[PDB]
Amino acid sequence: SKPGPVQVVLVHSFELDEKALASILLQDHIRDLDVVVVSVAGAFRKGKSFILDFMLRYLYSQKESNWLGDPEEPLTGFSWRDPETTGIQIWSEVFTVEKPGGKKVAVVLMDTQGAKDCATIFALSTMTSSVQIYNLSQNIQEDDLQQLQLFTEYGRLAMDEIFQKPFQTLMFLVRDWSFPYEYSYGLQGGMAFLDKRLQVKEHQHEEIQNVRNHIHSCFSDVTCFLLPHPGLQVATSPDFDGKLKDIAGEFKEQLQALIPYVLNPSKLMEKEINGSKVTCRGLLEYFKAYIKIYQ
Amino acid sequence: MLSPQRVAAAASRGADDAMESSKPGPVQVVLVQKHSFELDEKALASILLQDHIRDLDVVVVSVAGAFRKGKSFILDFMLRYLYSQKESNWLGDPEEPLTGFSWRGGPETTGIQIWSEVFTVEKPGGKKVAVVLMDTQGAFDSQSTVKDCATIFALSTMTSSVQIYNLSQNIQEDDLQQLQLFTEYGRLAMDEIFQKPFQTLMFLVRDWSFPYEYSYGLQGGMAFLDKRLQVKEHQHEEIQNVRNHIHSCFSDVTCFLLPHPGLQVATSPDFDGKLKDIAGEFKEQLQALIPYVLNPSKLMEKEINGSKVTCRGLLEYFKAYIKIYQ
Ligand SMILES: Nc1nc2c(ncn2[C@@H]2O[C@H](COP(=O)(O)OP(=O)(O)O)[C@@H](O)[C@H]2O)c(=O)[nH]1
Ligand SMILES: Nc1nc2c(ncn2[C@@H]2O[C@H](COP(=O)(O)OP(=O)(O)O)[C@@H](O)[C@H]2O)c(=O)[nH]1
Ligand SMILES: [Mg+2]
Ligand SMILES: [Mg+2]
Repeated sequence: SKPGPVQVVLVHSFELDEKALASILLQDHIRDLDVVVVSVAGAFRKGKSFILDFMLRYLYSQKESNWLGDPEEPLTGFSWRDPETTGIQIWSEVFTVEKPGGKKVAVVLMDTQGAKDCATIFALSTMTSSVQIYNLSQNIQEDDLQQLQLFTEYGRLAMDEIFQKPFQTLMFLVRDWSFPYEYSYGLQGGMAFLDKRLQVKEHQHEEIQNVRNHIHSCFSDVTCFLLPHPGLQVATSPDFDGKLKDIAGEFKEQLQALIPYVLNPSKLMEKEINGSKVTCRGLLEYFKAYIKIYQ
Repeated sequence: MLSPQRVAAAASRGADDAMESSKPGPVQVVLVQKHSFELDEKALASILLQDHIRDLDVVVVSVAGAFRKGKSFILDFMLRYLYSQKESNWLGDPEEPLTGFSWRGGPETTGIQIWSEVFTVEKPGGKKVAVVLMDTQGAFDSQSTVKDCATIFALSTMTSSVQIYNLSQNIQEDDLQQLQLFTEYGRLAMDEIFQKPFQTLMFLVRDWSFPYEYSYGLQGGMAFLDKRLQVKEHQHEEIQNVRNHIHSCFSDVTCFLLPHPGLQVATSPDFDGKLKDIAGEFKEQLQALIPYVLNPSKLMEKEINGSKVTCRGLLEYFKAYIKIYQ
């Protein structure tokens, strides 16, 4: 029937729903296209599906030729959201997007959720993503970094040899950033904040004293975006169904920076593994091969 | 020789700057830096030994927690209530800036601050007591800056009628582990013969975002507290017995779930917008919270070793307790 999220890895053990994954990734019109994988990952109830909903609105507006909407319009769209399932979900619709110059690529949206058996699934989405958007609340804590270090090392260990770096882009997405008078919302404030915050954390906690070097050894690019609070109506509703105008002004403004920064055709980076670009079919094969290693 | 009238005038401007420079504000009474703990006895005695309050039994309301969690904001509303009670809607009028004596106007300092003005309130039945407001602040982020935050947190717990443990959004394992530590460090100095070491503990949870799970306020906080504790015990063995530990140190444990105050408060370093610019539900819940702590029938005299303590006795405990941690 309608598009929606598909449970592809489910969590004490884990399983790949290969038939569910393959029915998405093996469709005739995207099967041999190079795939761009955008992955949002983090703990339960941190607003991952809300941000994925705006990614979809951008993708569907681009597909159907202001993507955010009129203020008076309810958010009225296919939405990503017990939701307390540990595992990986992928959007059932793969988007075909033409890059400048004419190359058409497939765009997959991925959601990784968990609270450690979750090391496997965070590793898997890291290994299979063009951009891993690590979704944190308010600040970057020692435990956020300890976990990040663990699942990136765990993913790197399932990849036998690495002539380059194992992963591509890491983005720290900091939600409900409350100190724009110290670091401005968005990318440049986020960059200045990340490096200072990592330096402070490394010096406070010997368990992550090399996390900066480790992260940089793992990822070819590391960025950070400071996102404003979305307003009390979004924050206190189990399932926000209000209108665009009921979302805080600055959140919407920063959405207009963040979302195209990730999804504009000229920002889409094809997934690479072993120094070669990966098709949708190849993605399916890698999910199968990695799942086998972790089992 | 200056004129008589000019002499009294110059003395008059002298007493004008005297009152202005000593206007009611926060007083740093216990300070840390570098480690080691210093107690400004002269400053503390000037507060607690004022003639009219020296021998009254004392009610000590303490707000405690990590930096930048809105402790001084909540203290400012407590002051508004107490100044209202003193000589007279205590919250203010909607179109007016939040005005009054403020706390953050008078800091990354680790230690304890006490409001310089002691309030005398008449309880139901006519007993007048002294009310002291205390602000306790420090980081427990790292391995360093954790021994010293335990000490000052123990100190304000030992000396308070109610310890308002001010936490953001939820009760986390690290909040419970530090609580366990500083109530342990404070327990030792108590003799524990006639009474539990401490009186009331209140988990004040700020920016509660789940009223459809547990309602804002006291009844929601109590339904939330016990079930939250059982979870954290099961997950981190270091606090596996924290609920029994809490109930052995305190004679009362409560929890209050407080709304978010609005984006204007949240993103301004020192909010000076209008009362109307504070979230409506926040103000509603404040009208429950602040009287629940400060209404005359709720003021609990400080008790140590089975006996009610006076302001002057409170000074002597601070001087004695501080030497123990040395
Ligand atoms: N404070 C805050 N709440 C949000 C944000 N985004 C979504 N929410 C709310 O937080 C709750 C959890 O959101 P959800 O998207 O389901 O989180 P997920 O479990 O990570 O997918 C819902 O009530 C959302 O309305 C945000 O940026 N900040
Ligand atoms: N999100 C949120 N912010 C608050 C709250 N109360 C105060 N603030 C803001 O948080 C920041 C720190 O508040 P402050 O009272 O100085 O924190 P303190 O260091 O614990 O005294 C200020 O910008 C306040 O305006 C609250 O309940 N929730
Ligand atoms: Mg989700
Ligand atoms: Mg303070």
